[PDB]
Amino acid sequence: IAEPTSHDPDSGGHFGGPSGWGGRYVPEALMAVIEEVTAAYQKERVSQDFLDDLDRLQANYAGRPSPLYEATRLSQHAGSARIFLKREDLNHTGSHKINNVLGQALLARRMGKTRVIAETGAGQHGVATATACALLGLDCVIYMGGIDTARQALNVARMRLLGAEVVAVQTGSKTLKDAINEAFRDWVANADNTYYCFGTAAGPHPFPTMVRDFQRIIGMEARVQIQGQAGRLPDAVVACVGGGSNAIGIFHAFLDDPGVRLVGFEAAGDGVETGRHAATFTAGSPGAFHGSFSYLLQDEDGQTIESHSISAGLDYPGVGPEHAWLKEAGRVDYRPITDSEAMDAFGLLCRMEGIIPAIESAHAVAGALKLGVELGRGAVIVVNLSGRGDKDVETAAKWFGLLGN
Amino acid sequence: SHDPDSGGHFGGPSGWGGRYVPEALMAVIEEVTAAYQKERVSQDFLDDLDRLQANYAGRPSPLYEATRLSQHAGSARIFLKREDLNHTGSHKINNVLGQALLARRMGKTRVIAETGAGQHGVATATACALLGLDCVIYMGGIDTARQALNVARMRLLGAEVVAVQTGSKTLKDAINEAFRDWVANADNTYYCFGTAAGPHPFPTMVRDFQRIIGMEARVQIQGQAGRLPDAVVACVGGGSNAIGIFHAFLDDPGVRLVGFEAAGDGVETGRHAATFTAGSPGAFHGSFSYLLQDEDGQTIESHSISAGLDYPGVGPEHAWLKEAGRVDYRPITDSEAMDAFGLLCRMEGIIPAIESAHAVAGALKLGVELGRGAVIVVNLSGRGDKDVETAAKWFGLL
Amino acid sequence: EASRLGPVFDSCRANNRAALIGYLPTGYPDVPASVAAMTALVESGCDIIEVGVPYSDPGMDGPTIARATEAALRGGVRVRDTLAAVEAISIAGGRAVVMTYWNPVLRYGVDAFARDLAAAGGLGLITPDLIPDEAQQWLAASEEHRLDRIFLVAPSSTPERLAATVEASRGFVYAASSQAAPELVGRVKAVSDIPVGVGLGVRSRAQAAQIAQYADGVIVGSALVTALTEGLPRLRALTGELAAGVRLG
Amino acid sequence: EASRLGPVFDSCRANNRAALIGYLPTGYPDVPASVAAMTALVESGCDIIEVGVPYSDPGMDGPTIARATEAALRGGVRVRDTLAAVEAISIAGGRAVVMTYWNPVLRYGVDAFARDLAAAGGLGLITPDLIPDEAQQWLAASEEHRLDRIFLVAPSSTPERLAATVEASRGFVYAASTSQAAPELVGRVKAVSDIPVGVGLGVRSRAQAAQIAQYADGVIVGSALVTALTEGLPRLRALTGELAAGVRL
Ligand SMILES: N#C[C@@H]1N[C@@H](CO)[C@H]1c1ccc(-c2ccccc2F)cc1
Ligand SMILES: N#C[C@@H]1N[C@@H](CO)[C@H]1c1ccc(-c2ccccc2F)cc1
Repeated sequence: IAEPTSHDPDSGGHFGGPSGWGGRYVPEALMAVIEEVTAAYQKERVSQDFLDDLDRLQANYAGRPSPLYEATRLSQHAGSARIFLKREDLNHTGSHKINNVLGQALLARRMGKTRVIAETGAGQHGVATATACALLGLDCVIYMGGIDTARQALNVARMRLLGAEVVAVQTGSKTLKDAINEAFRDWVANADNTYYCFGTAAGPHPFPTMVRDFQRIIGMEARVQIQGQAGRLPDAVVACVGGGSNAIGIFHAFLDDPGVRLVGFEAAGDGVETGRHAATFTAGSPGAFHGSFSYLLQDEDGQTIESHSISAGLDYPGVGPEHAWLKEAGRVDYRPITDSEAMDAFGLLCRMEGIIPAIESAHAVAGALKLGVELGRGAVIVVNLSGRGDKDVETAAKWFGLLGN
Repeated sequence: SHDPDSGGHFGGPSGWGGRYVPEALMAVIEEVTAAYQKERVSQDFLDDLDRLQANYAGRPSPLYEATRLSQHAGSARIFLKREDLNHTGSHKINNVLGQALLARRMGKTRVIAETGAGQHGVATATACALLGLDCVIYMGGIDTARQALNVARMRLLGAEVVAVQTGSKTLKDAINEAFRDWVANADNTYYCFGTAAGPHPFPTMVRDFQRIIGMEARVQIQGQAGRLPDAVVACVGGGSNAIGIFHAFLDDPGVRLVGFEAAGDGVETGRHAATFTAGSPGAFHGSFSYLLQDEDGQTIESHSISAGLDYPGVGPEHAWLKEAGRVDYRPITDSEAMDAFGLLCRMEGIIPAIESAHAVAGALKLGVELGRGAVIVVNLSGRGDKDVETAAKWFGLL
Repeated sequence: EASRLGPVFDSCRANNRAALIGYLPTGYPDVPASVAAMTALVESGCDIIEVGVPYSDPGMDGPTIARATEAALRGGVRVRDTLAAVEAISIAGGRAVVMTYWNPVLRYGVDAFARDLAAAGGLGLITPDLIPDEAQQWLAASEEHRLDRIFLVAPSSTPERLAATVEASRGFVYAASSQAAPELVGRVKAVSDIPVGVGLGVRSRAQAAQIAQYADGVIVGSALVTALTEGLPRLRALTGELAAGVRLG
Repeated sequence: EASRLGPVFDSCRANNRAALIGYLPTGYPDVPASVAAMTALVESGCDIIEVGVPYSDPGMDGPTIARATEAALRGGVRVRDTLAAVEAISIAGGRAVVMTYWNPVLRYGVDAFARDLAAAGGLGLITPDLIPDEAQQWLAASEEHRLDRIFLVAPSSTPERLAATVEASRGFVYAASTSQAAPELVGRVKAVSDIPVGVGLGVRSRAQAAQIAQYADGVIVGSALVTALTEGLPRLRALTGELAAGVRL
């Protein structure tokens, strides 16, 4: 059943008032196709046949529900609090991103689109998108910077095995932005046949709401599971925060539970004081960026500052506008976690529970250990384990001296 | 009913299975057997295992109708039992959770295990980290030198890894060295063997820990299709994933069971791992079963593009099911396997393990044979993230 | 009340010509050189100058302008240098509007930027990533400080959104873009008498003359950046050719 | 009624000594060189010769014997070469048993191998990976062709399994143990049976052999004979001479 729209934005995509967070800060050139996707999503989100289609793929193809695992061997390192891991690491493709791409690729077929495009940094969203396109028989084009392309040979080859065309952009800085720039423009030129699959809970309206709606399932499952295992609602629910899809997806079901603390953990890199971080809420300020009014890392003139993190998925200078609203409203706290804190948590999770987390997810684990110390013995903390760490084994092995020279 | 006698023999006087081990190992083998007999009927143990299967490993795995493969399978209906979605990315997690719980119930503090390219080593190190057991993986020196990241996974999980430089420096020699360790260290050590072979109780015990694949699959297919399948198929190395999925269907007489094994460059070329198609009966690694061997009974080099199917032996329960006519075993080449790998990627967005692609290739041929509307369940034993580099080279994408 | 740029188009239309509208980004190849280039445009016959504020994440910039804005930012260019460039152009007898993405204006203060741009002699603002739907603060600032507001329309714009964008614009409306451009200009004429500027990767006298048949303004940017990169004489010669192109009789 | 090796252990105990039991693998460094070495053991004072059948996967062997057997297999050694070696030893007046893993015997045919071992003058089989539990066919063949059956016991052997392994053995029991573990294992055999017991304990010297002859009926030497033969045939002779004198102490 389509769920109530109490925490939704207005028809312009604004959270907290007619000129609040979110909106559409995009060129008039993109508006036709944005209005087309918005109408298509309005129709389909209340369609029982669309939700049946998505649920059938969620169940048989993607492996939902993911389990909730009490990591009893982490307890000692979290002040004897009880850490429950929501296991999105077990999803097909190894993260929560599959939930988003399945929804949007279904939507593309509903709209009559034959062709999907997307962009990617390290490659996770590119693989997820290419996976969904292969399944639904859509032509896929992934935009990736030449600097990312040549240093991610295996993810490029994954995408090509999946039938997608990977386009290495060899102009300008040859990184994530030149790829985006070319995708946006592909969309405009081929709008009658092409859908743009965006990878996080950000961008102009309808993307923050749509992406969050395709990730709500995490929190919905988790709310039921924790009451089953713990016997009550948790003291806290936490997650790592890039653009914010996995965090908002687990948070949403708990928004109206006033006893449940919600905590987002963001990448502090080498430290917030060093200027090599992605601590968007901790160090950033309000502004227009990548289609929305939200928080970003920006200088005195409003230019975007390069972010840095050991994790690729948290290495983003902005954050989704629903998170900005929830911060202003006092409902969710956002806290910094450094590279080191995250890597310690990565290693700890490997040794104690045998789970190799994504380094993104390790920021949430790291933060969950600190919150466990603060909240104390017997406290119940649900942690979104947004992905598995197979992609991160080489980075981690280097960190811990396991390769040598 | 399908269980062996007390000595571990299937099929009575054929004498498949048994215990072809030295007297030095028999104290600890009788100990493991007594422990297993005790814990298989203990409610606490089965509860512990079910709880781990559900909340930790992600069971049940789904059954998925791969409708975009149908046109490449004579319009048959291919259903994929998705063991590729399990924690660690394969069926091996089912086995190591069972054996590691047993290890701790026995009071053993140290677990050893063999591995080829790293899959069972990683799985074993995963279960030992979870349960607080000390873990030592034995891996052939040819494999450790070209699998550095899997060695690092194992180390990140808290396991030690030993490069085995004895014999031919590959899987069978890793098993031989783990065997020597267990002879010396049996007081405190449990050997977590990675397939449905070895001496009694290993073939029975590994199969029992894998039976859950077939029990779920039989329920799910009746649910989704409205009937038992026309065929259930699986790739066969040592035999754990196949026996796991086959077992619940054994007393359904209209269900064809087909094991697909690796033919490498072709059975006629001498570069294969087709144990049933080209091997012969013998005693190897503790069991009387089929084996790739020369005229004097010396083990010969196996060859496949798949590392998981590279094992020159096969489990004795499969040898018994072959003799009884219940299961058929058919060769699948590297080429056929890699064509199916690519096809599953392009059609369903699922990157299979190259082992599992042998099963998919076999299912495509069986589909053409059985015709439109036939229902074929395929065990998709693992995910193919580990095989992306091999597959990319095969297809010229690097 | 009439727009700030109304008298320029009146004067062009009376002489049977389109206004030549010339874009250069502040700080390319450095700040003083960009100011000298903008001055040279006024001297060589540009009717209106678009002063670009370089931005780290420009969506609507082609390769030529993107490389140039990247270079300007590498050389330390500031939003206040765009205000100084506006003063220099006003001092040289020119007429300047600023072309900018919205975050630098937000960071500055929307009312504060309108006031300081107005004080500097600036006549208006081109807002490539601000649509009417988010423009409430900007309309208030625009009315308060008597600045023109140039929104963009596109070939794909719906009838409803086109009419809303034309209704919200003052000065001119930027038709950014076969026959897609005259069709778009035609659709604006059907709902409004507002002057329409056309941008079309113009790089020659002949292209400027084609556009001057149907449009009130000819917008040129990439070709001016390409010419300046060669040098100041190339830019003078090209602007001279484009000024001849906009004149029909 | 009596075992085939019964008279040899009678002769030893009458002469106040243990039996020297020497192992070498067939085909190391090649087949003729290996037969010359086995004949030189008989000449140098070995009472019983264990002719090893090289096996591709010898789990119970250490790297000295394993590397030799690997070299023998690289040189193309065959199971039939082991039976030719058993014949050369018998004709030279020595007393030969075969040590082999069970698969080569299965591949030969159990009954066939026992028949052919007997016809070569071979007196028995040592079976490190065959336990009495799987020895149904072997017991029948052993009785049929009058060969001794030397099963192994270990320190870990349960009381029940040790008694059964001893009861199924004819000729001698091999107490494999590779300080006080070996003599305790020999004591546990003696408490249920008067069958002779051989002890392998990685013996490499005269003094080590003498220590074992004090409690065990047989001193088994393998690894050190292979190491000696690698140096040369005269080194093998000298080392065998030292061990033959050790067992008389
Ligand atoms: N001009 C302008 C804006 N500057 C660029 C980046 O800030 C450009 C832009 C382009 C596209 C998007 C977008 C993102 C997610 C979903 C859908 C979208 F259209 C956002 C911004
Ligand atoms: N001696 C003797 C045998 N020569 C070797 C080859 O077979 C050696 C052996 C090796 C491994 C095993 C084994 C395999 C799986 C589980 C438990 C086990 F013990 C048994 C015997």
